[PDB]
Order: sequence, then structure tokens, then C-alpha cells
Amino acid sequence: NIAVAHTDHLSVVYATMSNFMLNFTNNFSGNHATFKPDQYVITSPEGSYKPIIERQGETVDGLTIIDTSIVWPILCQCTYPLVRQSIMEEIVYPDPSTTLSQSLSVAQVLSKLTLPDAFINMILSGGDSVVMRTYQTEADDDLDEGIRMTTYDQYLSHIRERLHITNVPDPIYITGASTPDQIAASVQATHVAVVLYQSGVINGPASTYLRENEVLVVMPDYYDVVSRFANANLQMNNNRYHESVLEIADIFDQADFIQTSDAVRQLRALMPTLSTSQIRHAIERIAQITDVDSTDYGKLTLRFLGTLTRSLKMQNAQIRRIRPDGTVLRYDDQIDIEAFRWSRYFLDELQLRRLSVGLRLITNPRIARRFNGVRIMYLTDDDPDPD
Amino acid sequence: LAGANTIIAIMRLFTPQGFLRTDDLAIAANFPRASRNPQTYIPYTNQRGTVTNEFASRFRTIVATLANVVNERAVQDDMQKATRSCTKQWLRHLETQFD
Amino acid sequence: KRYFPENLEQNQSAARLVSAVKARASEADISSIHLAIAREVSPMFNVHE
Amino acid sequence: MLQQPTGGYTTLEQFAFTIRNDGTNATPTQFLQLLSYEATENELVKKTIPTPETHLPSARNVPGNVYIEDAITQALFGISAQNVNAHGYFSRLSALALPNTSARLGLDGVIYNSETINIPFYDPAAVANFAATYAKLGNASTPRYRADMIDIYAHVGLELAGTDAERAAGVMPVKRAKFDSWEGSLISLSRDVVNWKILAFLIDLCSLEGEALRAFKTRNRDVFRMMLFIMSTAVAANVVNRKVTKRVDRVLEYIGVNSMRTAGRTATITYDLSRHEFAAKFLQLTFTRWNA
Amino acid sequence: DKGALVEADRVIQRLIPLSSSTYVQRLAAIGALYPNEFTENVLDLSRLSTALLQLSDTYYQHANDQLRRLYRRMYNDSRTLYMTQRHQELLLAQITADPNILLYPYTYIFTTIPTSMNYISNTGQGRIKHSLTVTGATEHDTVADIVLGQTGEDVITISMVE
Repeated sequence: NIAVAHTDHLSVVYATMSNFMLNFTNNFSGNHATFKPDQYVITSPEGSYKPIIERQGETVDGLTIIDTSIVWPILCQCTYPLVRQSIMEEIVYPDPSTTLSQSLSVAQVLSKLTLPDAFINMILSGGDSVVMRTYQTEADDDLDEGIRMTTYDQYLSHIRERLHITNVPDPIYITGASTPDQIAASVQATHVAVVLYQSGVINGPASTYLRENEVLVVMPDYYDVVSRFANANLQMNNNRYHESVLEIADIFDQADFIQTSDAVRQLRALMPTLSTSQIRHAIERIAQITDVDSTDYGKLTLRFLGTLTRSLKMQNAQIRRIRPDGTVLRYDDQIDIEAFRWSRYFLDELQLRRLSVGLRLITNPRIARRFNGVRIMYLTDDDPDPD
Repeated sequence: LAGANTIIAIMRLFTPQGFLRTDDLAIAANFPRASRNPQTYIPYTNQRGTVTNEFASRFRTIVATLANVVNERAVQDDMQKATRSCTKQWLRHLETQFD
Repeated sequence: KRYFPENLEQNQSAARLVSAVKARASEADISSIHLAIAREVSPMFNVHE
Repeated sequence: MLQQPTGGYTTLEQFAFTIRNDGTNATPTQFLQLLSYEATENELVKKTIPTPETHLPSARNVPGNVYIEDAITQALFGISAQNVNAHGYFSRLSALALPNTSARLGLDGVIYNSETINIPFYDPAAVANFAATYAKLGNASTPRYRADMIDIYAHVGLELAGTDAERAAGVMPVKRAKFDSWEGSLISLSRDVVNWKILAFLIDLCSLEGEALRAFKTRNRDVFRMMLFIMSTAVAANVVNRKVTKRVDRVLEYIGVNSMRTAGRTATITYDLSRHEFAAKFLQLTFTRWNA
Repeated sequence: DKGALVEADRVIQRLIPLSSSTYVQRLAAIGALYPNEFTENVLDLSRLSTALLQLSDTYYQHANDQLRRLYRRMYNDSRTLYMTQRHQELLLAQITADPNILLYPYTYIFTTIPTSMNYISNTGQGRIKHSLTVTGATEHDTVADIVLGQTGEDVITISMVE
């Protein structure tokens, strides 16, 4: 009796609902034997990735507990318009506008929600930094000068995941058979002046390459660094180096991965040393300053989403599939959508476009009316002039 | 050790993250001291970066190691399978708490 | 106490891990904490256990 | 009516194509000097370009004066342009294709429906010669007439990166263009080039013949190459920067290979699918004309 | 290659991966190399994929640097159909006969066929019984000792007397 109402009526409801704007995922291929959902996560190179799908213990007001017994009313006690016996009740075709506009209400609520966090993380994207000893190799090297190097731990903790995100071959190990030509080919392959050290001892032309080109060698440890290089100068010495920070912006320079505008750079140069609680406070302030009311549906949705704890670390975050095994896969043209290759700091294209103009505004000399340092000097002030 | 790499690796999680200070003010003050050259291990140096904090980053690698450890762990009972999935989230919470 | 991520404490399948964490997670005292901090620097005489 | 010189309209200083760079108005050639390359193992081989369809799309009855220069240059290099074919006004160029038409193509790049006062325009003969080919931009989108979006780019590679030897051979390694750069370099370049009065370049490309045309091609190779450059950045799979001892080198991988990317990115202008079709069509026509 | 007339539906029976996983790209790459020697033995088709993958993994594993790079090129430009000059000659013929025929357009002709060693590739049952030659083109010098693993009784047993 009901079968016509299902196959010939309800199916179309499903077929429209598949095209609703927010029904964005693939749910089921129709083959129970081999279907696993594609699993995206929002991976920051710093903190742990956050899967979109998981057993996170939210019941969503009990919605995730599935009661199968609902089928009994569906057969044995529910009217359908198609099953007449025959009243011929007219079919209802609901206005698109209601579900549509509530979908849009959700979307705009979410973008406006994320905005302050996304903006701040755009600024700080260069700010992650690694400890870097710079051993000197010349008779009159300045403290900045020499061969930059970092421990392998700092490499894994920052540089590697970022290389995974930029989708490049991993940097070559250098073995002391390494030609400067090979180090060059490696760097132009990965676009980052970096090589993993492997075994000693690095030869002179390679050393002059690494020095002249500011390439960052990556030692397993600092146990006997000068032994690792064949230094003809004998200028290199295990005690002769200078430890210093090295911003990720001083390494990576990708357009929608790491904001490396000199404006944003000097803006960060102005910043006090920051903890994550401070950054969170900055975001919470911008949100305080720019909160703008919702539309009643957006108030209902913000209320429904609950308190926005936002524990997830969005610093340099990206959208990437995990393997079911639990590893994070690299982006794949041939499977992941183009929209996922770069977060673009999670800002709209018009925002980035206006943003570049803003950066021109924020470095104009005329605006720079915060002045640094004063001369004290006892002196008569006939004919004053501020300049 | 040739066959026990995961154990040595988990054991590296315990390595202290600080540095070995000399007790210089105590030596200038001529304070009593049993050691020939007085020293002390500070558990952690102050954050020399502007955003990155090396302690918190170390705990990120530790907890990531530990989570991939729990993930690799075989279980028999269903309930163990559930707790195994839950501890990973717990670890993530910790890591944010430490940061 | 910020022991568990939100929801996970009340989650039914978390119950073992929760009972695990609760087994270890002792209540704070200024005295025990300051002691824990102080003994990193204080000389030890009777060997610790 | 502006008389065409014995050289093209391009000889006139009024039409000079120059991108801003190093604080001056650099000619495209002096910018192309900064370009440098990294050949990869992969190879581009130029297949013969299909002959463009004979069909000229109808310039449907349009009361207004279409701004065609703006439409083409924005379709090819414009930062924000989208859905370039649904309005489909490129067809209008065919109005100029007729002998003794009342329409004129002004130096503003507007297709006036009739001759109008105080609006200087290209010689109708030459515009007929140009429209005879470029009205086919109008059928960029019609399924029967779409141009290849993949193989045509090899020609772009060969005409840009390609050394005289590679161009003789017809095959070149897939290269990776790079130049020392200021912030937002590709964007400013794409606008400086969007501002060009390219219709001069095209009308001369299509109306000149013999030694005049050959002189035109040698004189303007760098202009063509620059348009090719903005386009190649619109299709390049990615555009990284490299630190190079207190200098930054912009790096587009790769020249001559359409990634077919339609996702926006800050570094360069992006082709929506319609722009890809339009550009492929434009490349078909311009390259077919560039070889005669 | 043996010159036989062939009534085949199409000159190249290999698929072109318009979009795919990497394993298929390496399959399509090894496929146009035509590594296999001619063979009349019945194959166990059920495991074919594995075989063809392992072959690929070894072909790249012991090929001279230029052939290696050729393999990589085919592996990245997987959308292209690599084909021998004679294939393309046949396509030219079948186009001239039927101008309206549709053929895959992105193709790359080998100006020169790769000169790799042909691989024996019987995948049916039977131990090989090699008779080793005393000497050969390879000149070994101070080769490292090759340990042989122990075998189960399930694989092979060693009774005292035939």
C-alpha cells in the first residue's frame, strides 16, 4: 500500500533535499560492503588535527541515537497523500525560499563568526619560529653571517608539516658527496632553503654554497658540528656560533599559506612577545569590537551551536583527508577539491583584495606618528619648530 | 637498540627540556656548596620566540607520539576499542591545556 | 577542574578513561604543589621513593 | 578616423604597451629580461593548432555600443572577471566584419553602432580584417566550436620560455619561470597589461601583410609574450616565492601547462571555466595569425 | 610487431587515467613501455594487478637513469597516451579512412622506442630449473655474502635419498 508513496513521492523529496545548499557531504555510495565516508580534518602544522567526523560525544540533543523502531509507524500507522482509498489529496510543493534563506542565514552566520580569529591568524602566520644556531666560517663574519643550522627536532616540529602542506618533495639528505648543484636542485625543488644533514663530512664548495645562500642545514644533534664540515679555513669552531630565532616567514613565502607582506612583517615586529592566551584575548577583543547582531534565525543557530570554545588551533590550518589509518594525507589534485588546497587564511577573496590596500595604508609614513626615543639636552628654546 | 626502536623512542619523551645553569650568583656570594663546580638544571628556558613556545611544541610532539601509540594499540573487548578512541581526544585536550 | 574536553566526561563510552583520569587526577593544594616545586631545588638526603 | 601607418597602429607612441617596474614604465621586453628558467624532466611538444571555424557568430541586434577592448582584456587578464561568455558580447565584433558597415571601432575600444563625432577610430578596412578573425571569440563557448584548453598552452610555453633552438625543434622541457620581485608583482603586472590598448596589436596583427607584418612580429614579440605571461600565471599550477639572500624570487611552475585550476588565489588572476574557454579560443586565433 | 593483420577494435587497448590514484598512474606508465617478452603460457589473471605493479616497481628499480626519467615523465603526464610511431601511423590511416572518427587527442609519440631488457613473466605454476653459466657480461668484484633464509617443510622438504 505505502510503496507507491515511498518510491513515487518521497524519493523526489530526497532528490531535492540532496541539492539543498548545506547538504555538502557524500553520505553513502549505496554499497554497504565497501563504503567508508571520506574523512576530512582541519590540520594545523602546530596543534593536532580536528576531524570533521568523529565520536566526540556530542549527542546533538539525542539526535545521534538511531531508533530503528520508527519503521513500525511508517508501515503500520502513517497516512501518505499518494495512498488514497480515493480522496485525491493535492500534492504539496513547498517554497524553496524558506529552506534556502535559512541555509543562507546559517552560512553568513558562520563566516561572520569565524572572521576575527581568521584575521589574527593571517597576521601571525609568519610568526611561528625555530631556534637556529649560526656557526661562522670566515675570519670577519658578522654574528648573522655563517652557516645556519637547526636541530632535527625543530625541523619536525615546524618545517616538515609545512612542507607537506606546500606539497613538495622532501629536502635531500646531504652526505658530504653532495655537490652545491645538488643542494641547489633540492632547494628549487622544495622552494625552501633547507637540507637534512645525513653523514659527514660536508665539502668546501657545498659549505660555501650553504653559507652564500643561507641554506639551513638540519643536524640530528649538535654533538660535534665542526667535525661534520670539512673547513679549510679552520675558522669554524664548536664554540663559535650564534643562536637565534628564525620565523617561518623567513623560510616559507607562499601566497595563501603564509602572509609575508613586509607590512604584516613590520607589524609583527611591533608586537610584544605573545602567548596563545594573549592571541585568544586579541581575537576575543576583535569579536567584542565587531559583533553586529544576527537575523533571528542566526541567533537561534548561534544559540544552538552552544558556547564557542574554539580549542582548535587555526594557526596555518588546512583542510586535508586523513587516511583511515590515522595519518594525514597530502593534498591530491585527482581527488581533493581545488577549494581545499589553500585555506587562504579562511578569508573571502574580496577581503584579501581590500587587505592589500589596507597594507598600503598601514605603512604610509604619514600615519607613523608613534615616535621612538628622545634626546635630552639643556638648551634655550628661541624660535621653536617641531622638526 | 636494534630491535626495540619504539621503546627507545617513547623513552626519548622523558628527556628534560631545560638547561644546566651554573650557580653563578651563589658562587659570587661565596655561598656554601658541596660540588666542585656548583650547578643546577633549570627545567625549561623562557620562550625566546615571539609566538612559538618550545615547551608546548615539545608536548605537541610527545602527545602526537602518544596518540599514534594508542592508535596502534590492539584491543579485544568493544569497550576497550571505545576507550582507545576516547583517550586520543583526551590527549588533544591536554595538549591545548599545556599550550 | 579542566580535566576533560567538554562532553567527554558525561559520554557513556568515555566512562573507563574518565575513571582512569579521575584515578590519577588528585585535588590541588598550595602546599603539595609548592613542595613539588621546591624539591626540584632542595637537597635530598634520605633517598626518595 | 586614425590612419594606419605603414607599420601597424602600434608604431604610434599613443599605443605603447608598458608594464610599470622598478619605478618606471618598462617595455615588456625589459621585463621579460628578468625572466629565468628551471627545466624539468617533463616535455612540451607543439601539435598543429586546429584551423578556426569559418563561422562568424551573429552580432545580435544590440542598441548599445559594446566596450569590447575592456571585455577582451578583462576576460584575459582581469583580476575579478567571471562568466565571460554568458553575456557573450564578443559576437558583436562580427558587426565590423562586413564590407561597408556603418559600425566603427573607436580607439576607446568601443564598437559604436554608427560613426560618431569626436571619437577617433581605426580604419574600417583594418577593423574588418581583424573582426573577420576575432569575432570568433564570440563562439568560444558554443560546444561545436570550443578550442583545446590543454595542447594550445604548449605553444604559449614555446613562445615565452622557448629558446630559438627549442622553437626550431618544436619541443622544449617544461620550464619553471622565475624573476626577482616586489610584493604583489603578478597582480600589478596583470593590471598594467589589462590596461593595454591590445586592439591595436590585434588589428595590426590581422591587417598587415608581407614585410610590414614580419617587422610587426619582430617588433612586438615581447608584447605578445607578456600577454602570454599573464595568461600563463592564470593557468600555472602554483606560484611560490623563494628567499634568496635578502631578495625574493617569484616562481611559477609551470610554463606551458594548463593546470585547469579555477580556484582563486592571492598571487595571480584565476580563470573560471569560461575564461579558460575564452582564452583557449583567443590563443587559437592569435597563434593561427602569428604563423603565416 | 610480428607483422600480423589484427582485427582489433582499437590500436591501443590501454586505458588513459583522466583522474586516478598514483598506483594506476604507475601502471599506465609501465604499460606503454612494453617491458614484457612474448609469452604463450597461460597467466593467472586473478593476481595480474599485483604482478604488473611489482613489475613496475622493479622496472624503475633497475633501469638506467634516462629510462627512469622517461618512466617518471609518463607517470606525471598520465593524461597523455604514450604510443609508438607505428601506432600513430595506424591512427593516421584510420583517420584518413574515416575523417569523423574520434581519437584521444593528448598523445606523445616515441621518436625512439626504449631499449630496456625484456622481462620473462610467466605467472603459471612450475619451478624454474636454471642451468647457471660459468661466466657472463657482468664483472662482479668483492660481492657481499648472500644469506639464504630457512624454509618451512610446507615449501620444501629434504629427504635423504631419491
